[PDB]
Formats: sequence, C-alpha cells, structure tokens
Amino acid sequence: DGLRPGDVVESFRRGIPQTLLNEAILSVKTTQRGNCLPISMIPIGTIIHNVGITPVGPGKFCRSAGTYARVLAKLPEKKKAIVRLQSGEHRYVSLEAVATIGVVSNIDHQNRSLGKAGRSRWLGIRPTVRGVAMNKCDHPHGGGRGKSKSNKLSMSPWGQLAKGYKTRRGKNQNRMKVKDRPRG
Amino acid sequence: KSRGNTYQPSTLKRKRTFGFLARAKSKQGSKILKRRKLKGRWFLSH
RNA sequence: UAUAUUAAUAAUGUUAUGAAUAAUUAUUAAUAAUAAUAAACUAAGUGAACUGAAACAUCUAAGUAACUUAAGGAUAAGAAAUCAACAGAGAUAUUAUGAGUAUUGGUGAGAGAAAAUAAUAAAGGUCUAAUAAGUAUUAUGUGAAAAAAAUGUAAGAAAAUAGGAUAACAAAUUCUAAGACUAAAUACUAUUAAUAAGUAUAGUAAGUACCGUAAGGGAA
RNA sequence: UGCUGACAUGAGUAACGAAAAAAAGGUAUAAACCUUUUCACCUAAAACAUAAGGUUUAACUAUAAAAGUACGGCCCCUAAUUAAAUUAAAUAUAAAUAUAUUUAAGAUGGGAUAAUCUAUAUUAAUAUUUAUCUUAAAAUAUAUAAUUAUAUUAUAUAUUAUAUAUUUAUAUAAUAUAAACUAAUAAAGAUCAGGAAAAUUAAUGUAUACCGUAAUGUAGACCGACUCAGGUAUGUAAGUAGAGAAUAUGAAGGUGAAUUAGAUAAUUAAAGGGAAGGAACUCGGCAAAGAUAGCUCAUAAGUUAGUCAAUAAAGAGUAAUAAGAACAAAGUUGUACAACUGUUUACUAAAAACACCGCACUUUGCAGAAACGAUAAGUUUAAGUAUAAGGUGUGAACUCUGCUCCAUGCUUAAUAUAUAAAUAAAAUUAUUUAACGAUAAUUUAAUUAAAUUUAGGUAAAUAGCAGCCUUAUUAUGAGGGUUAUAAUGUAGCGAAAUUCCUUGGCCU
RNA sequence: UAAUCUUAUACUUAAUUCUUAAGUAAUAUAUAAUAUAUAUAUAUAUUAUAUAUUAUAAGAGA
RNA sequence: AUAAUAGUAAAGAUGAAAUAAUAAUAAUAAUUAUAAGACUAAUAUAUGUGAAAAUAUUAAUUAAAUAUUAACUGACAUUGAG
Ligand SMILES: [Mg+2]
Ligand SMILES: [Mg+2]
Ligand SMILES: [Mg+2]
Ligand SMILES: [Mg+2]
Ligand SMILES: [Mg+2]
Ligand SMILES: [Mg+2]
Ligand SMILES: [Mg+2]
Ligand SMILES: [Mg+2]
Ligand SMILES: [Mg+2]
Ligand SMILES: [Mg+2]
Ligand SMILES: [Mg+2]
Ligand SMILES: [Mg+2]
Ligand SMILES: [Mg+2]
Ligand SMILES: [Mg+2]
Ligand SMILES: [Mg+2]
Ligand SMILES: [Mg+2]
Ligand SMILES: [Mg+2]
Ligand SMILES: [Mg+2]
Ligand SMILES: [Mg+2]
Ligand SMILES: [Mg+2]
Ligand SMILES: [Mg+2]
Ligand SMILES: [Mg+2]
Ligand SMILES: [Mg+2]
Ligand SMILES: [Mg+2]
Ligand SMILES: [Mg+2]
Ligand SMILES: [Mg+2]
Ligand SMILES: [Mg+2]
Ligand SMILES: [Mg+2]
Ligand SMILES: [Mg+2]
Ligand SMILES: [Mg+2]
Ligand SMILES: [Mg+2]
Ligand SMILES: [Mg+2]
Ligand SMILES: [Mg+2]
Ligand SMILES: [Mg+2]
Ligand SMILES: [Mg+2]
Ligand SMILES: [Mg+2]
Ligand SMILES: [Mg+2]
Ligand SMILES: [Mg+2]
Ligand SMILES: [Mg+2]
Ligand SMILES: [Mg+2]
Ligand SMILES: [Mg+2]
Ligand SMILES: [Mg+2]
Ligand SMILES: [Mg+2]
Ligand SMILES: [Mg+2]
Ligand SMILES: [Mg+2]
Ligand SMILES: [Mg+2]
Ligand SMILES: [Mg+2]
Ligand SMILES: [Mg+2]
Ligand SMILES: [Mg+2]
Ligand SMILES: [Mg+2]
Ligand SMILES: [Mg+2]
Ligand SMILES: [Mg+2]
Ligand SMILES: [Mg+2]
Ligand SMILES: [Mg+2]
Ligand SMILES: [Mg+2]
Ligand code: NA
Repeated sequence: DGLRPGDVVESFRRGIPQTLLNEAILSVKTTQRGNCLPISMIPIGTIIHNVGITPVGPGKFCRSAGTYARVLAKLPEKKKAIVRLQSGEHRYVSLEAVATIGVVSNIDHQNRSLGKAGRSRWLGIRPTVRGVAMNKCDHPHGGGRGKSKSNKLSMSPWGQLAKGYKTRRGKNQNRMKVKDRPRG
Repeated sequence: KSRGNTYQPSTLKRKRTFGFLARAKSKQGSKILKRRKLKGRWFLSH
C-alpha cells in the first residue's frame, strides 16, 4: 500500500540471517510493511497479503488491489495457522507458509469507472448477451413474447442455478476452512 | 451485398487444403485418395 | 552430399627444421541407404436409424448398415467335460428331409431348434501338454427373438475314492474344462474351357468432358 | 407438371449491357480492323508502376536475359498455428484417437556489406498511439544596452577561402528561394502500457547456383454460368484553385466499345424551365423545392457545466447591389421510446429490439467455481487469487426503488422420520431322499443414507400485492364493522406503444 | 502410517559404450559393545555386524 | 464478540408478559485469554478559559493569554452600513 521508491524491504522466508541475528525484539523490526516472512514469525492480529498454502509454495491468496488477509491464530502442535482471507473465510494455512506484511497497493482501483463500452473492449472484455434476450434453444431464460423471464429460476446457459446455489458441495469441499465466508 | 463470388482463388491456400500431400499426410485424406484410386480417378487432388 | 568419408600408399606444389604440417589427383581396404502396393472374401471391436408392430415405449429392423482394427490364401470350426436315453451314436463344415415340428412372443408384430436319416467331403486322426485355480461353482449386473457360452464386480472348491451335464432331489447314464495341432467339402478374386429362349441403351471409349471450394457427382 | 432426343410456338418479337463521333487513305474490299488529322471522354483515372488470379490472353515459337547495393523468392530466423513425427512404463483412451512435452514445419513479419561501389564461405581462439508546441536563442525593422512587431531555429550540398596530414585526406569559416513531402535525429504526452527468434578477432577463401520477370490487373485477359454498370490489395498520381486527395479544368498518357443508320407519335425513364396560386396533393409534404460566404466575428433559453445545446437560430465584417462555374453548407419546436458512440435479420424489418458504461444479486479459497473433454488425461479460466474470475437480472446520471416468503426453488438446523442395496446364524415350511443330507423360498438381530417432513432464512431468486358492507342534511366517504390472506398496490405515473366502452369529458 | 493420492525439484574380474559378480573406499540407516558428560534416561566419539547407493522435499490421508 | 476451563437448567426481559443471533448443538453466572471500536469515574464548581459556537484522562510542540512597575508613542480612539 504505502510503498514508494526508495523504501527497503527484506525477506525472511529462508530465515533470520546472521546480519540481523548478531545485531519480542526482532519481531517489531521484522514486521515492517513490504517485507515477507513465514506466518510463524508474523504476530497474531497483524494484516498481511500474498498468503501461501504450503511452507514451500508461493503466495496465492490476497493479491488483488487493496486486498488483505489477517492472522487470527497459530497452532505449533498441528503446524497450522488460522488466517482470515479477504472473502471472510477463516482458513487453516501451514504455520511456516509465506506472507508479506501490509495491504496490497491501489486501494482506489475499485472506485474507477470505465466511461464507455470501448474501454471494456480494450481491456479484453467482449459483450455479455442476456439469457432473457436469447431464444429458448440458446438459453433457458429465452423465448416468450415481449420480454419475459419464463417463470424460470435464475440460472446459467447450461442450467446451473445462478442465485445462491452452492457449487462446491458434498464430499468435494474445502478441508482446511475453519469458518465459512459471510454470505449475503 | 451481391453473392455468387464465394470462390476467391489463392494457390497457396488451395494447395494447403486440397493438395495431394495434405491428403497423403492425414489418415482421412489418405482414405479419400484410396477411394478415388478405386473409382478410377485421373486427378486425385489439387 | 556414397563422382562421400576414414585410413594406407603413390605423384604433384607450398611452409618451417634427411624427418614434420596442410591441399589436389589416382588406386587399395572400411562404413549406410531406397514401403506404389491391391480390392473382394475372413476374424475381432463399436454399433445405428428409417422401418414393422397398421399408434408407440418392450419387441422389430439387427449384431444389419456403417466406421475401426488385424490376418491368410482362404479364414473360421474341428477329434466330445458332445449328443442321446437304459437302446445307442460316436469329430468340424455345407446342403435336403426332420419342420415351420418341439420351443418362444406387449403369448402382439412375429421369432424358431435338436436328435435321427441322407448326400458333398478328405488318409481323417493325432499329441505337441511333466493334464491345467483366482479356474469350475455361487451371488449379482449384462448377455445370440427359441436354443448358451460369454462377460464386469466380488466370494470360491474337489482328485478319477474326483469332476462336468438336466428347476430341484434320488437313481441311472454319459463325458473329463481351466494344454494343443489338423487337410477336404466352403467364401472371394483372377485365369482357361464349355453352355447361353443374357446384353449392341448389361457390347469394349470415360471415371474423360463437364458440374462442385471439397468429399463427391457424372454425359454424348 | 413421366425420362431422353429431335423440332416447333411466342418471333424474325424483345434485346444486342452505362459510352461521341467525323473525314481521308490502306482497299474502284470496311459503320465494326490499321494509319493520319479533327472532335470528345477519363484525368488522387478509363494514366503509369505493381500484388493476387487466370484457358499465354502479350508487341509470340527467330518468346518474357539478374552475384548483390529505393530486386523479390530460395536461404537464416521465428509468430499465429500445424504434424500416422517425438518421450516394461510421458499421460489418457472400446478402436479411431486425445493430452502434455520435445523436435520439425510454418510469412502476412525480422535479416550483414555496399558508387568510395560491396563480398555472404571455411578453420582456429575467448519500435502502442499521437505530437514537434511554449520557452529560449540569435536575426530583421520601428522607437529610446533595453522595449515593441515580424519571420527564422535539429539533419540532408555544391562553391570559395583558410589551417593540419601529404592534387588526395581531416577540420574551420563564409555564400545560397518559398510551399508541400521523405527518411533519419532528438527530446515526450496519454493509458488501452505496446511481437518472437537467429557473439567477436585472426588466418585462409570467393570463378558468384536455382526460380520469378510478357501482357493483363477499378478488368474483354481474375471472382461472379455471359467480352456481366457487381466484387477485387498497394504505390505515383502535370500544372492552375483551394483548407483539402473537396470541386472545376486537363499537360501528358489512355480511350471512344460485337450493333448501326434514320425518325424523334402515343407512352416510359432520366433531366431543364414554368403565369396566377402555395400542401388546396397525399395515409403522410413522399418526391421535389428551398443554402444572401465556406474565412473572421458573434451566438440564447435550458443544462449532467461539456461553446453540451453549437456548425445554435437570427445577425455582422470582407465581397456584391439586376443577375452571371462547380463542390461543402438544407430550418424551428412539442410529445412517445431508448441515456449516449455502437450492433442486428448478407437478399423485404436498423427499430422502441441487441450491446453498452453504471447498478444489484449471487457462486468459487485456487489440489477452486464455470465451460469443453465417445471420457478421460488435460485445456481455457490464468502465468490470474474474492477490488479476481464465472453466472444472473437491470441498463449512464438526477429524484427514487414500498408491503409480502403462500407457492417453485435455493439455503441453514433438527437421529423429526421412511425406504434401497449390502450381512452374520437359524427357525419353521415346500420339493426330494429309506435315512441323514441336498435344493429352494419365507421370517427373525445390532448397525441405515441422501431424499422427505418440520421450523427458520432468502424476492435487485422464480413470484404475489383481495372483495363486500355504509357512516359527516342529498352526495362524497376522513372514518366504522366484516370475511379472506404470505401480504393486500406505497411513492409516482395514468384513455399510456397499456383504456374494451371510445372519436371518454374539458382546454389549446 | 512403506494404503492410497496431489505438487515441486571409484577400482578389479567375466559375458569405446553396455551389463553381471567379488571385495575395498565413501555416505546413510538399524543392532550390539566400550569410553566420556548431564539428569534408570539423553548426547558425543570409537569398534563390530547387516542393508541400500526410483530419490528427496512439501501437502491430503483411511 | 470469539475461544478455552470447569460447572448445571434455565436464562434474559418487564408494571406483568412474550418475541428474538438465548438455552440440553450445554447457555446464563463464574474464571481466564485475544480483538475491536467508541467513551473519559472521582477531582467539578463549566470555577475558570475562549469572540461566540465551545472547552474537564495524561504528555509534548507551536500560537494566544493576567497583574504591577520602568521606559517610550502622543488621541494613533469608540462604534461600525456594506
Ligand atoms: Mg447484456
Ligand atoms: Mg429474440
Ligand atoms: Mg433447454
Ligand atoms: Mg407483459
Ligand atoms: Mg459458383
Ligand atoms: Mg462384425
Ligand atoms: Mg410403426
Ligand atoms: Mg405418429
Ligand atoms: Mg436380435
Ligand atoms: Mg485354421
Ligand atoms: Mg434371426
Ligand atoms: Mg484337462
Ligand atoms: Mg483335467
Ligand atoms: Mg452369472
Ligand atoms: Mg481336453
Ligand atoms: Mg486352431
Ligand atoms: Mg407421356
Ligand atoms: Mg409480338
Ligand atoms: Mg414491336
Ligand atoms: Mg428494339
Ligand atoms: Mg475507307
Ligand atoms: Mg476528385
Ligand atoms: Mg525452420
Ligand atoms: Mg515475407
Ligand atoms: Mg507482371
Ligand atoms: Mg513489364
Ligand atoms: Mg498497367
Ligand atoms: Mg466488369
Ligand atoms: Mg473466369
Ligand atoms: Mg450471375
Ligand atoms: Mg491535380
Ligand atoms: Mg490531351
Ligand atoms: Mg489500359
Ligand atoms: Mg457496347
Ligand atoms: Mg408556378
Ligand atoms: Mg410566381
Ligand atoms: Mg383530399
Ligand atoms: Mg388534406
Ligand atoms: Mg424529402
Ligand atoms: Mg447560458
Ligand atoms: Mg450537401
Ligand atoms: Mg440507441
Ligand atoms: Mg434485411
Ligand atoms: Mg432496410
Ligand atoms: Mg437485436
Ligand atoms: Mg459491464
Ligand atoms: Mg440507473
Ligand atoms: Mg467444473
Ligand atoms: Mg464479477
Ligand atoms: Mg432490459
Ligand atoms: Mg434390503
Ligand atoms: Mg391496460
Ligand atoms: Mg460577547
Ligand atoms: Mg469528569
Ligand atoms: Mg468593532
Ligand atoms: Na423468456
């Protein structure tokens, strides 16, 4: 977020090097914004981004503009650390997984308004044709005289319900989630 | 918009699509060639 | 780059100190290469629909068309864990009778054996296996319109004192699975010969002309 | 409405495909061929160069001439993409095949040297898009070093005169139009943030391969069945004029044609003019007519503040007063619908339909959601990570968006609650057996799902928003009492693109 | 958790390379003995015996 | 608000009652442990301070502030539409 040219950032993903070791006391020095480190080092409560899953793999979660996660708890017994992601889903992440300190840049990205259709086209976004505009053969919402919704439940062109229908369900669900994201 | 001129020649494209070697290279094209040979065709491909 | 290397010699000219280093020609020895291959017939895999049932959904069309794969001059099958019925036969293939009979079917449409007796047929019997286990059998899901032998999932035997065969059981009978080979009659193509109440619009050109981007269609 | 062939009929009818021709002569053979002269047409083309294409049509068989420099291919290199190719076991798969990775191919692109003319081999060794302003500098004139006004301002070459290497080289100075245009340079604005891939010295080389080259190419030589007013890529495109590639003309070049000659009724087409009237036409001003500068000024209400409205309407200056080329320029307003620029039925609909930017809902934590995959591996999503991506509705913004979960769904919680397959062992029964046994069914015992039900939640999910009675002198109905329901139409709007009765009543 | 699954990344003999076998050197693990330090247990060093040269790391996990 | 601990059937509310993200999925009360905002008990009298709105947890910075003397200026003041 507040990073500007001239700032200095380290990374303690390998570990605390012999420079800083020779010269908590270390935690406050380390937990400056912009520098990366394992969630074990990152104190409980503080805001982070580019949160990893595994102790070896890269930062996956919380990458987009003005997004962030928050460290909620850490369990050295199970080698996990409960982290709240941007969605609000509380989630187990490996205790030795990587995460940068601070919120992501460009918080005001969301407030941008594209002026015109052409801007969307430039960005690489072709037009969405509504299901109600289509013929019945093309989309369930299609058909009807005048403009009608056909008494048809809001759903995709391939019949998957659009409003509220949980798509990841049953056995195939997320094992690592502690508390599901706030919904509606 | 007047129709009729759907053929728009370009030798290179023709040879890529309908040339002998294109037929030979594909399995389906090889089968076509064989079928034409069986029929008795003088001209198997472009 | 095979009118090639690589090496060994021989002849030629140059470099540096009789010996050494590169190039060109000519012999000798060494090193790799050329898929244009049928089609029909056979076997295997996957497998429609129109259609019929005066509708249609089981059923039918049909294991057909088609696509796919693989083999041989043919392939397949073949010397009974076969049939039969207390008498007997005694390999497989094709045809005639048996017989449109038994059998079976939304018991509709319709489908339909075998034994036995005849031909055709070739010498038609003969070991190649240390005699066969995740096999027979069972449950279950499928499976040639009758008649099974197959098969995914999983339980799973027996030694000839045994095992297979029929709703079931008892008697009897018959055969020996889980190892094998096999001409001949047959299919298709080509050739030769002979016979045509066949063809000159089924009588030789041309898969050409021409049509189509193309698969493909196709004259006189 | 049989098939094939032949021949009729309409009929010597229509038509002969945008078109400017004339004479003389080749030739006592020419409307059509060739030549000469005249006339016309195209001229940012009907010209000249080319690309693609094609029955070589060409100025032709005695036929389209390349080592390379404002020459192309071939070649080297790669993009998009392609590949019976590539890796006891790359992965997946009824077969076919498919996937991932390698390698190979693949131009529409990149590729050293050159008029001083230039040398490509072998061996060895370590670059989206647009812009060039302002300032500043010096130069030229007016006025009294400094002000005012005007052009000029990075590069492109010949001449002359100097200073150094020695008439050939290097540097310096001075001389020298305007308007376009090119390339190469420099600095730099905007978000939409801008390909890929293939070293250098030295020595030794270099006898320079193949293919393209005609003509046609806004067309009679290609794609349209035709010598078809259609379709067809690029570069030059004389001057005069102009803001210009508009428009007029046309230097040069090319062309004047498989139909001609006459006549020009009715009638049709495509044009020109029109008294008096001026929409009386008609479904409807359809069609036609209508431009008192195009430059410089000036330009309102409204408004989302955007000269949006505007190119405002009117109007002014310059020009012209009787007029006297073409081309650009064709009013003002009210309402309905849609924010807008866009898109759409190639060949009857361009719209009020689609899209849109914005708004809202929702799904998915990434070994995700979505889609594709006889079905997989896997691929897109994404080299992204919830301010992201997919799905759904609505459709910029202002003022706003009421009440309702009954139903269909979704969503959360309850052993509330049934039933499917799957199992031990053991009881009668039935069949059989002389007997045990064997074979069938049937019934018992612990451990049961999702579903369903119930109760919430969810309407910018799918959806819904009743009727009767009668009370303030008559009327109206603020009120009052009922039934029904999940709730009972709120704000607004209203004979609406929604109103049948209906040409509703009233006003303009 | 060696069920499953996901992700990432030397010499010598015998039949120039290729493979077998023997012993030796090198590393790792398991077992036994000896010595030393701390609170019957843990750590370090040395010696003997046995095994290995798809792996390691991370994650999910009956 | 979340989590843990142990613990038992009610809890919370009100005039009295119910509805609810209350409670036999184990709460409330209790004890711990994290986080989050927003407020400032006594002193307090708004005493005082500020032009008025205002203004009382602590600290620092910068600004402005009282009285009396000494010296200086010499009416430079008051009020104040717009
Ligand atoms: Mg849309
Ligand atoms: Mg439609
Ligand atoms: Mg549908
Ligand atoms: Mg409607
Ligand atoms: Mg055609
Ligand atoms: Mg078959
Ligand atoms: Mg029928
Ligand atoms: Mg019917
Ligand atoms: Mg059948
Ligand atoms: Mg055989
Ligand atoms: Mg049959
Ligand atoms: Mg046997
Ligand atoms: Mg046996
Ligand atoms: Mg069975
Ligand atoms: Mg046998
Ligand atoms: Mg055999
Ligand atoms: Mg007839
Ligand atoms: Mg006539
Ligand atoms: Mg006539
Ligand atoms: Mg005529
Ligand atoms: Mg003449
Ligand atoms: Mg013009
Ligand atoms: Mg290549
Ligand atoms: Mg090219
Ligand atoms: Mg040419
Ligand atoms: Mg030429
Ligand atoms: Mg030309
Ligand atoms: Mg033409
Ligand atoms: Mg043509
Ligand atoms: Mg035509
Ligand atoms: Mg001109
Ligand atoms: Mg001229
Ligand atoms: Mg011409
Ligand atoms: Mg003509
Ligand atoms: Mg008139
Ligand atoms: Mg008049
Ligand atoms: Mg009238
Ligand atoms: Mg009228
Ligand atoms: Mg008009
Ligand atoms: Mg105004
Ligand atoms: Mg005009
Ligand atoms: Mg519009
Ligand atoms: Mg149309
Ligand atoms: Mg139209
Ligand atoms: Mg549309
Ligand atoms: Mg959008
Ligand atoms: Mg809106
Ligand atoms: Mg999916
Ligand atoms: Mg979205
Ligand atoms: Mg809409
Ligand atoms: Mg059951
Ligand atoms: Mg209405
Ligand atoms: Mg006061
Ligand atoms: Mg206080
Ligand atoms: Mg005052
Ligand atoms: Na509809």
